[PDB]
Amino acid sequence: AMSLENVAFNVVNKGHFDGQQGEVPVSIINNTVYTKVDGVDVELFENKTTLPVNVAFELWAKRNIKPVPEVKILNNLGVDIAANTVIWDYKRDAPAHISTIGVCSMTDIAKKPTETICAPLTVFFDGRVDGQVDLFRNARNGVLITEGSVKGLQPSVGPKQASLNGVTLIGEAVKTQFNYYKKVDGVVQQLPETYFTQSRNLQEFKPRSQMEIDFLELAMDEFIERYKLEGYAFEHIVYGDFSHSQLGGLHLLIGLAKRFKESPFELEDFIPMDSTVKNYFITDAQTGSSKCVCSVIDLLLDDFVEIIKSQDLSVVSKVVKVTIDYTEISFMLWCKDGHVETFYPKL
Amino acid sequence: AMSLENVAFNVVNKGHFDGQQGEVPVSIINNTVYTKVDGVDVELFENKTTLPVNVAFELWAKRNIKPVPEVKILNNLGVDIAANTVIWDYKRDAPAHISTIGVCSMTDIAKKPTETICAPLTVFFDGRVDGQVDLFRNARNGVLITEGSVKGLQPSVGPKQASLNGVTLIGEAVKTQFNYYKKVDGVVQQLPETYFTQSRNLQEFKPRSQMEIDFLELAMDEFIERYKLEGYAFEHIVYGDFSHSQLGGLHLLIGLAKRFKESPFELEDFIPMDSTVKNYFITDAQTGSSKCVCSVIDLLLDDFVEIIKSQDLSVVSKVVKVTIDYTEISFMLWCKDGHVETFYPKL
Amino acid sequence: AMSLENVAFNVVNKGHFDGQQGEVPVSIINNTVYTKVDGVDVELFENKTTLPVNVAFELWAKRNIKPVPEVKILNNLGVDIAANTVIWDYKRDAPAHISTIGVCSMTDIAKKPTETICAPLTVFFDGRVDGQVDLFRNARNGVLITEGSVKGLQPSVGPKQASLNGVTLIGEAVKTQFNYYKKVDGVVQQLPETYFTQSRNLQEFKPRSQMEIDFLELAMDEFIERYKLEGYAFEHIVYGDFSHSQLGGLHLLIGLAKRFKESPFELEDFIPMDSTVKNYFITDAQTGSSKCVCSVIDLLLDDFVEIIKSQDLSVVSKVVKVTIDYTEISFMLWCKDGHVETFYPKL
Amino acid sequence: AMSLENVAFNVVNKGHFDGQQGEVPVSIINNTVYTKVDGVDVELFENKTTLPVNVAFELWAKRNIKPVPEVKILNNLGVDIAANTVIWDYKRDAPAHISTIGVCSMTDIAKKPTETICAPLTVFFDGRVDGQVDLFRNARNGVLITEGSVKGLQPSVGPKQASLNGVTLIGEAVKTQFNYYKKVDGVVQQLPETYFTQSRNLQEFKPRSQMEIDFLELAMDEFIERYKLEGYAFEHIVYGDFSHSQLGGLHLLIGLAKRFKESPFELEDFIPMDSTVKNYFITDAQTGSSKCVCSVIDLLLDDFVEIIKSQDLSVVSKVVKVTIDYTEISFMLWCKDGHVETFYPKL
Amino acid sequence: AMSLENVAFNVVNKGHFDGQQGEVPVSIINNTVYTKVDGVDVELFENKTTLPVNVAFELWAKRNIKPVPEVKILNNLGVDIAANTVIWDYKRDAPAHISTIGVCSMTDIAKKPTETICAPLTVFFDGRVDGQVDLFRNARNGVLITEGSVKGLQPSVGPKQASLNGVTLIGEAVKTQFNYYKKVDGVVQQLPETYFTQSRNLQEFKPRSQMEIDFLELAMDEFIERYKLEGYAFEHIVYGDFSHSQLGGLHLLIGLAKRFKESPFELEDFIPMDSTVKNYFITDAQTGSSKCVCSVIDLLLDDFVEIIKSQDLSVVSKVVKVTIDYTEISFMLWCKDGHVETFYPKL
Repeated sequence: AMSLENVAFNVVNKGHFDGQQGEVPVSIINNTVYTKVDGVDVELFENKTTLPVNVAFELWAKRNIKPVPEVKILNNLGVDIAANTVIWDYKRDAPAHISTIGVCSMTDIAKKPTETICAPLTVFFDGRVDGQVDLFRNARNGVLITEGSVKGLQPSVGPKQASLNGVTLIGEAVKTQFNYYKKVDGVVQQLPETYFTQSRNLQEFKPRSQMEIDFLELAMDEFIERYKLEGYAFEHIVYGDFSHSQLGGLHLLIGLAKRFKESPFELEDFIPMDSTVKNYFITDAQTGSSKCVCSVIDLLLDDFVEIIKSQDLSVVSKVVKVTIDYTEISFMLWCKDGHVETFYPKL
Repeated sequence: AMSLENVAFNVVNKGHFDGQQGEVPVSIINNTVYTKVDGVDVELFENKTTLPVNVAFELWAKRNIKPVPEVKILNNLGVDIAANTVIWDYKRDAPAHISTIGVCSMTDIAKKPTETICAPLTVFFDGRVDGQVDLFRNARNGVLITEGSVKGLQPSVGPKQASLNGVTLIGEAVKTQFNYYKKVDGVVQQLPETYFTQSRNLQEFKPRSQMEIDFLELAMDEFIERYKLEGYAFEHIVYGDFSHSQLGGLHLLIGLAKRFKESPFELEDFIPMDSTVKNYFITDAQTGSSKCVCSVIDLLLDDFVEIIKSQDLSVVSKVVKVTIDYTEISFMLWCKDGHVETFYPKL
Repeated sequence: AMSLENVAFNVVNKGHFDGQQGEVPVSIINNTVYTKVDGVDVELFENKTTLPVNVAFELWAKRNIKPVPEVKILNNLGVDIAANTVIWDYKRDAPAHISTIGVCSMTDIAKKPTETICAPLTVFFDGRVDGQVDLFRNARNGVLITEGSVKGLQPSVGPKQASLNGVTLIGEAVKTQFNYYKKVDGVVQQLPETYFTQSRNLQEFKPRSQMEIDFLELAMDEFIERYKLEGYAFEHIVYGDFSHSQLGGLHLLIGLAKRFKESPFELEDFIPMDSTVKNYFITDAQTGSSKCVCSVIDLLLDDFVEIIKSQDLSVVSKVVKVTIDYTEISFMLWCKDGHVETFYPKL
Repeated sequence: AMSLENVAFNVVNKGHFDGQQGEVPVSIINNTVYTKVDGVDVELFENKTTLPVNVAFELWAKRNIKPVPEVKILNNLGVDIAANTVIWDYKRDAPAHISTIGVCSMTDIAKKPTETICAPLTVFFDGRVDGQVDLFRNARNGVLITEGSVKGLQPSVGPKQASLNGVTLIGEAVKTQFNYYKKVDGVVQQLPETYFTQSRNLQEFKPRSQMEIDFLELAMDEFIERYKLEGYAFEHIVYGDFSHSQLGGLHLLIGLAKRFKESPFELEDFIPMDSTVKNYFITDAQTGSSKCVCSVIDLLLDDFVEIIKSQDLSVVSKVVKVTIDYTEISFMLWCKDGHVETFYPKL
Repeated sequence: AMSLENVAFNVVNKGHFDGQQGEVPVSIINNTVYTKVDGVDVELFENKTTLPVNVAFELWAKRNIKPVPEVKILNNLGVDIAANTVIWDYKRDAPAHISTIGVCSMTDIAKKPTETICAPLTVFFDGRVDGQVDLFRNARNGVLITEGSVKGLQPSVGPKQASLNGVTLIGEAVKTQFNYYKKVDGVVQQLPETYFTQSRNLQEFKPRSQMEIDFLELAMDEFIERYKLEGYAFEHIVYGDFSHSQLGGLHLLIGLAKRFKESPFELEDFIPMDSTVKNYFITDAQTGSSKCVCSVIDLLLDDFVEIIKSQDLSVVSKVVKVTIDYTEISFMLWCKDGHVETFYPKL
């Protein structure tokens, strides 16, 4: 039987819900869950979601603590709901999906993914859990992830990294590379060929290729000449211009990291969530240059160089469609006199 | 096995906690408890107390639903806590006592009344529950109530009425008259002789003696002459004076009912709780006469007549101590030329 | 000197702030003020305003408890603020004015009415308080009320009733009729000749003239013939039409009381506030006839008859402006073939 | 056409209110504004102010995003309100002024600065906006800032730095130095000659002169001898004494940074707001030396040296008035035997 | 005398309550205390406790600002309440004890420690306050701390560090080493011989012995070969195993700091409170190794090697009881073939 006190007992004894028996005193005040330890109140959970505090507490205690795809990947694949698990969104401090299957009586729309209400929805299946591969095989719309290969389905190799308790990492002791499968209306889809965002963070940016190491260590002109990027506007697209009141270019995360190690500045993440492309209110503290909305994507610099070289520079103004993170991303390309003026992700 | 969902299931199915097994979905939002009935949220409880909402909900679901002494009686007896039950205060919309014994893990200071922490406290025992008379016999400080007589203890006959689910009544199908026993520091006390307030309500006042029937039906002068109350200031201290801006007298509830029948007015209960003496902000809508602090006691008119006749009229000013509801009530008496000027309960 | 605990002590001991010394323990949880009486929490005040809970509690404890003009009268006279007092609006359950003078440190814009910030504001002065008449004489914009006459100023006789602790009444033991004075930009104004709303309530409606007694007792036709109202659409304006799905007429409170005494119905006061003209969502429970916006004014039936008999009765459609409660009220008049079609207050 | 949904649309698409057309779904729960992005709720704004959540959200979305004077400068100049803009106070996380002009219908006291209610207030005008210089010329009380020079008024050169989106910076790509003008009762004032606070923070302290570089790098005695500050108590005033339980001196921010480089410590900003002089509860983690109220000012070390050399050493104890940030700052000076004992800003 | 406004005045002018006279305007909105400074609201306190906001604000303003034992020491010693002071728990952001003596009228159970209600409780006495040593001498259950020696009682030397305004430090300018005394039921106890935890922090870890310096600087194998720790499983117990999905060992804080220097990781403090043994949800960002519950204790490395060498290495499995911080800590010891398998604090 599911009880708030049992959930709190599991949290205080194991850090998350593990299906153990036991109760613990609980107080609920002002969107916060408290438990009494030695006659003194200790906070267990602060509700940051729009759900009721007890419902959110139960959903958070039942979050998946194995490595899972970043919620941006699930969004791009159209996942509506997860089967028998909770994907916690650590960017929003909330559950990734509004409804559940077989998790919480206050949010379940079904107990099993095989029920009728779930058929039109794209269900997330985890092949690491026994029986979920067969559930996906019988399901109408859904997305499957496995560590290895499943019989009779062609895998799509996903990102190297995954999310584990809200920290994104490429696994060494754990497998974070999954094979992705998708079915729409009963027919197994063939996922497109895509680039993947590196999901790196600005403050602890770490290079993942020799080219990124050079970009961080070298100066502008040396890097531009070493990789033959003379006609590709890297000094504006990637390095960023800080000479005018309006900030120029600066659409790759690695350029932001370069500037940050050079001189710190602050990003206003005015839509805090997980996306392939993020928009920031960027103020440069050294110069005062600023831009209200600056679209930033964190690609591997090698991949972005490949994309920028694979473009036709004869056009003046066009929209480039790049498949990144299993989704189509629109880039505006401006070329003049055989060289590009800007190349930024569209809004 | 104690759980919020189980408490809510008991409330939904039986109206109060009965110790049945089962669970229902619960939502807690803004000091309110909701449950899902056929996909929509139905409010079960609104926390009016200073306790956390879930704690207050559990305490309210476990209130005693048998006839119990009014909380004013328990207060006058010095009851600190009830043994293995919750006395709900329906005037404050809150539990009558701040701690419990063997009721709620968030508010219990002990599981049994025999614990050491309970020894200095005056515990309330209910002789209608098996084993409580022996618990009282072994207890150090406590108050016992029984339907009948217990061997070796002299009863104190209590009020005729009791409280049942928040409505005060003199029982016909149920017994509402109790025998009261009290122990202080291990020695059985002798409760004093007292009058009891009638706990009547202004809006639905009903007479309970022939004299009260006469008081309601007759006019002033004929009632005064029929009971020889000529020298006892009844026309001021009972009927009320409405000729000046400051309201005069009007200290008996029956006088309030008399005035209310002919002309309704406004009572502001600025300290809403249960007391032998109540203080009201009274404004008379017919005349505009008003008084900020009008102390009101609801005695049987016969008892008040007995009290007023048993007074010494030779004094000019003195404080009269009357035992009402097992407590000492101070009355201010003003006598002039051998007749009463005022007789009102002190503050 | 001013403290929340002292305010609570005054409320507990006197029902309102009286400037007595003493403190009492206070708790503030969820827009509610609690005090501890015998180890138990008793609610003193629930904040229904948009102010902070402690500020609202202090303002409510310092409300005027003498008879005062109704809030609608002060609004029509342009009163912005009261001098050294709080006018509590019992319709809104909030202070009538947003700033104070010499009342609350969290709300005062000045300590005295004579300061410069108060000069452009219309201040309310109470001649029953010593010195306020001279303050008004020196003030630039203000409104003065007195019981009697002041030297050198021509009174405007106000309504018969006033408000005392939130109950409207014509005073007998206390004087509720005031003389009104108004100064604009330093020059004493001449208040217009006006009608006054009776401020009566629907459920407990009392006639104030023989004509209203006849209206309540007689049937329609006898009343119409007795007062020669044959060409004045009293069938529609006053009595109300309940034959169509859309409710007809019914713009006088006495008509609503007439309908209510025989068949109760539902009023939705969707703008709960004090005004000369009230708008209600009327649903007639007997017939189902309903109207979303039904403007209602509570005039004395004699005065409304006088108004309706002073109309031209020849033009087809016009707006007639009547001075009621010191303000101009627009009525739409429809006349056809020399008789009134409808006559309702404009929105 | 002002609307909460339109404000949220502007925030979602541009990070601030820009006047674009569009709507997004909005939820308001518990002083937080949420919008729905792809079926999940994303928090846009958390209300930290005393205003209603929607009002605060609208005011925050309409904050000035160009460089503006720091809030303390405006406070020292007596600015009551800004004309047609919102100055956001990022220290308090709230609007800098309580009323607006032509910004929000819930907080506006006027639509244009030329209205009568604004005349007694000191309005803030921004010369970078067309028409505001003329508005200031016509205004009775106001403060004007311009990038350049206005015809017929003598500028007062302001601080080098300004605030831009809540980060203080000396602008390179944008101009952050303003000319200040002030009118009182219609007459153009002559602003005093003042020092300016450097508005630096502890963690990222940077020198702004060769003397500060020496102070950060040199040892105590080396610096004292190099700049001949032998009789000026720098070892107590600036460096700070950490030998007793009560912390000694340490009234300049550069000294705090000097100590912080060696051993970090705790600053408790118990009045979090912007002011020329800040009071901190300082506990030194290395030694345990602490002081409850440590007044700190961030002057350029050169300017403070000039101030302390400009003093008269013969007096024993006097109050020194220094004009800093357009306001008078009282310093307490103690001298003994012709040398300074202590020199701290008064409380 | 005790007022919320006076408490706020003391906080504004002194940073804490000092018993100065004065009042300041206060607003209370949503568990936050605001004061008005120059017409704008500045937040003074945000309530993080389960108490009412004003009660918590008063308790926080009256916290002890002198060095005090860490609340874990008081908990292990059984302290129920402090005498005439408030111990603030900065881990919980709440008062360390639920009741007070002579502090706050809303939370006091007595005014003096000598009253009867306090007799069965273990009261905390501070010998640095005059009269408290005598109060402890007369008390029945209590704990005493003094800087020096008291006549006729054998001291127990406490930890080197204490807490000062929420920061733990070994005092140089102030004494943080206390002598501890304890009485149970009137008889002076003899405290056991104990180890003490170092209370150090992960991110700013500092070695406090030559052995810890070597542990931080050396490599694993070099350190093990020194100090002769070959048969004591330090590789697992102290350094931590990061090769499997489940994190191995890592039960000493110094090992956490060692790993953190080379590669930062995530600690989830799911029970945030002060304790001798802490449980963390640790996920290693470099490898992905993680463990839901990691018992961590911050002992001096010398003390820990002494404990582990003091063990009987012939048993296969047993529970070792170590007295740390005046409490018994159970360690599970696993040994095979005469060498340790693992040695972790029991959970």
